[PDB]
Amino acid sequence: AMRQCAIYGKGGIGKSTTTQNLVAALAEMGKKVMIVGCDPKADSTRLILHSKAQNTIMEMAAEAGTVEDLELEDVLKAGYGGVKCVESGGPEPGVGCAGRGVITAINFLEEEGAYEDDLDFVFYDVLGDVVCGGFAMPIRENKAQEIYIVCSGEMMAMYAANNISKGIVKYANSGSVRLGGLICNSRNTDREDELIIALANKLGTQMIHFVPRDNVVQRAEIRRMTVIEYDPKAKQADEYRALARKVVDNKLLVIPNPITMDELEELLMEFGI
Amino acid sequence: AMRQCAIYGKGGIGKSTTTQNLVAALAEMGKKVMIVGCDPKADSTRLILHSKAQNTIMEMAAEAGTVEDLELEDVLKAGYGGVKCVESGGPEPGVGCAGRGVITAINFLEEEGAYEDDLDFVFYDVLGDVVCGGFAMPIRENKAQEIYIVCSGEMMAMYAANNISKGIVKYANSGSVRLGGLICNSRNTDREDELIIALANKLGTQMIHFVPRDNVVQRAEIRRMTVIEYDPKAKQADEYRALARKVVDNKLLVIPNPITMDELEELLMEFGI
Ligand SMILES: Nc1ncnc2c1ncn2[C@@H]1O[C@H](COP(=O)(O)OP(=O)(O)O)[C@@H](O)[C@H]1O
Ligand SMILES: Nc1ncnc2c1ncn2[C@@H]1O[C@H](COP(=O)(O)OP(=O)(O)O)[C@@H](O)[C@H]1O
Ligand SMILES: [Mg+2]
Ligand SMILES: [Mg+2]
Repeated sequence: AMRQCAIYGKGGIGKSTTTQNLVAALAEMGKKVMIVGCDPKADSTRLILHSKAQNTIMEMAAEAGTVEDLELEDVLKAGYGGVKCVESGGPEPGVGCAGRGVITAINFLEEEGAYEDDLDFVFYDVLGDVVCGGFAMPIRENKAQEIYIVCSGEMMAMYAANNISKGIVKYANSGSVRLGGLICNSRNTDREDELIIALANKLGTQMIHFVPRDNVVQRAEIRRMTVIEYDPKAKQADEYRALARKVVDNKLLVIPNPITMDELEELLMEFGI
Repeated sequence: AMRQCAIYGKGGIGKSTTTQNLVAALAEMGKKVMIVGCDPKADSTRLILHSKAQNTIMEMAAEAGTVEDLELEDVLKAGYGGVKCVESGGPEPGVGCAGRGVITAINFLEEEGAYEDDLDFVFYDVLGDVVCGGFAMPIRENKAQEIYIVCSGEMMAMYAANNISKGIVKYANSGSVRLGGLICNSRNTDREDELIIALANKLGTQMIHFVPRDNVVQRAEIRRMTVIEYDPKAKQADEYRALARKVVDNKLLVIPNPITMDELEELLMEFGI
């Protein structure tokens, strides 16, 4: 068995930093993990690979001829803790549909046998500002059974969480895609933990972890590393280890209850944000 | 003559607050303005209308039958300073293409004669996290000659500015869409103004204004108002008046020079952000 898991959220909220650090903690635990980057920014694997980024399936298929000319062993790259890494890529701005590379990438990985019996987790790191095209494919096509949404007390971040939840509800008649939790990536504001707990309760899920704001993240990323690898003794490393443990142990996977904009504003007003 | 102008930027960066306050300052000056909301969040006109939001063209067309059953005089709504307001709307998450309502809305406004000779400015408030579908239409179809990008010292915000600039370059062989400036919406960090000035220079444009972070914005928006209307004596009101004056006077409209990710990282490292 392998758990297929997707991290969604608005741009800049912390998806890639949280995913790579969570996955490094899982690898440190002994888990076998693959990360699939599903964001056109295409830097979702750089901290595992010690790299600038990673060349994308779209780019390598263009140089090889067709995606069928690619070999899986040439595409997947392994970094810290044996974590396997791939990036979808996407068309240039103003060309096509920004999510089209996600569809190509996931289908290629499935056909070529990337989902080996020994994997324990797959994490898709998915752009969440719009829920359409290839960005909706992990939900629409039943690729990620467990959705975790990174958010913060920011109204735009909560709105994105609600919109992703609406997408999960829309496709709940087939497949098994469920909301697994909210991850609060702190903005260092008062009552932010209480706010995200309250939002999670309204949606029917949980806050699985509150990740503090900590400059050690910037120091590790300047060096192209997760905090887990950069400073295994850091307080923040223990935070990502706590998140990883709770993901491993989580059994709450729900069809969420999306809320109104009125309810979002009321949450913001209540907790004096 | 009327100047057609579009405000782009990543989600949550300040597009709608900046646009509505800029436009209120223009109206206070004596200009006739229309705002066209091109973001599925659909709250781009609420501060002009004193409202929760505004019902969208997509919603009103569905209740009327077809978009052709709608009358322009039923759709456009006027608020503070006579500013005219409309919202595109868009499909629900997981359905279709998130930008499809923008195409319907702009075509409807053009066919029904909304671009009256007496207008001085039209501002489109456009989602900028992806540059595709209806979100690319103002650029691809030559609807907004002057693009202003709201950004901040945040790396994701600068990346979005670069991606929008790539979209402008892609379509520069026809039409007349140009980059008019960057607007820095402050995160209250050191050297942020210098950073955005440097980014603008690399792209070939300018920082047209540095908007400070100021809690009066939240106090005005709780009351469904621009700062211009809520407290005309506020320091922040004068900031939006300065931005409006510089937009009126701006003559620099360029085909930008998009930069590499290496150059973005170097900018961030230089200014110690
Ligand atoms: N807990 C944290 N503490 C400090 N900085 C953080 C934290 N989480 C994210 N960041 C920083 O925030 C920025 C955006 O994070 P990233 O994971 O790239 O966002 P996304 O993938 O959602 O666009 C990065 O510079 C990252 O280093
Ligand atoms: N200069 C500012 N000072 C204080 N708060 C601001 C400022 N600009 C924007 N905000 C707040 O930031 C949040 C997001 O702004 P908004 O214009 O809705 O972003 P967007 O339209 O780009 O998604 C809102 O709560 C808004 O009140
Ligand atoms: Mg990312
Ligand atoms: Mg907005």
